[PDB]
Amino acid sequence: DIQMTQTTSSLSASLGDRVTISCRASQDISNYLNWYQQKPDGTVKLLIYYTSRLHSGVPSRFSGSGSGTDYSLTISNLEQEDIATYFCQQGNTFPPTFGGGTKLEIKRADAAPTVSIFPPSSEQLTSGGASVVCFLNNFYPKDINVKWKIDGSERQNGVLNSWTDQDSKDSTYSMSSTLTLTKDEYERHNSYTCEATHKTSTSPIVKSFNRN
Amino acid sequence: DVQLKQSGPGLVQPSQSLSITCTVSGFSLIDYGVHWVRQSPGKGLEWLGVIWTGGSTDYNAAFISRLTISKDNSKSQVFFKMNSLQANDTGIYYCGRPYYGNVMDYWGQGTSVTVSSAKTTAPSVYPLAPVCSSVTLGCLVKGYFPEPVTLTWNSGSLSSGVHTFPAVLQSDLYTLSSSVTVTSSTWPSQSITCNVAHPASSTKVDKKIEPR
Repeated sequence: DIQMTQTTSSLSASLGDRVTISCRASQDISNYLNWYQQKPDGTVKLLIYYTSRLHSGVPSRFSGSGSGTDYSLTISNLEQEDIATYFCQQGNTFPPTFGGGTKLEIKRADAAPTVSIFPPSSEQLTSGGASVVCFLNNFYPKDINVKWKIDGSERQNGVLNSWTDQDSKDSTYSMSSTLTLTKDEYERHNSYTCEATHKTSTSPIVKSFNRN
Repeated sequence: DVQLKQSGPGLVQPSQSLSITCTVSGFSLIDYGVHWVRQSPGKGLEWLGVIWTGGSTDYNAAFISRLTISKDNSKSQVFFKMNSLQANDTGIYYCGRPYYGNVMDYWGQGTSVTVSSAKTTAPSVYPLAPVCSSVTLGCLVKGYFPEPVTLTWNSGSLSSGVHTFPAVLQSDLYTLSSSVTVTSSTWPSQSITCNVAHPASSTKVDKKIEPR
């Protein structure tokens, strides 16, 4: 199988930037190289085929170049809609094979998270369970660290974290962190703190409640 | 215009078989072939096979003992079937139209396939009201299987302020959350309700967010 290697796994570029994404084939593929764009919802579109030919309806800001083993997709000026993962595909020898993809995120100015903390609902408590939820919404950059403190002590156990993909309109991220406890354990402590470190804050960003 | 519409998500048990239908619009199977490709966590995009206009097929040699593609020109449907699935067959299976050769110009939306013996489990749906300028409410969808759930707010009329987080899997059950943020004056005055469906369990629930 021809191995297709995308030189870069993930890229961060600003609005209007010229951006290029590259691919190397393990053997000459004679310009039979196509570029696909996959969105986080699973949508896949063709952008460029036969190295440099623009697919109908694709904006002229997309172009491609290359020969032999080495090929590149260029976006002349990055736009909001370009957040996606970009994959190359050779079709010169059987079987068709794809590169590993290059994720493209937009680089933008800092955005501090809006943090909300939620005690267990009365419904879940009457079921023996207690999940405490912290949402950290519309922040940038994506690197954020969340620690749960129960009465001052970190609790690594029982935490589930989930990040969104980059927002298609404002280029931020959001994250949900859930701390799940037994009801009895939840009722045995008082202060519940979702603590977050991020580029936008000197000290940890703290959202807390006292189990009243 | 051109559309390829794939059947919905599927759960298959290990060693059982997977069947996906692709129904095409805007073109005929007399005039175009259909390729099948999948994307797994462990291998990226993998081309699986193609059925040409005349009915013949070519398969990725790694799957030939396990995979059959067939079609019905009169129905504009292509059928993908793969036997003896294991855990690492979990992924997103796409069909796509080659405009010519290996240039796939239009893609199905993908079919997410989970290969697992875990038991189908309805979620618990918990309203997240604030601790007692903007207010954020949430909805915790806890302990379901398989993917997916659908979640909306005020039956989809509330969207711009919504973040729904990719589900997180632990101990064979999924947990998903969603937050919605509104101006502080509009809730609890105006009503906000979480609508959750888990098709695999025929679960359909509304949880109004009530102040604590």
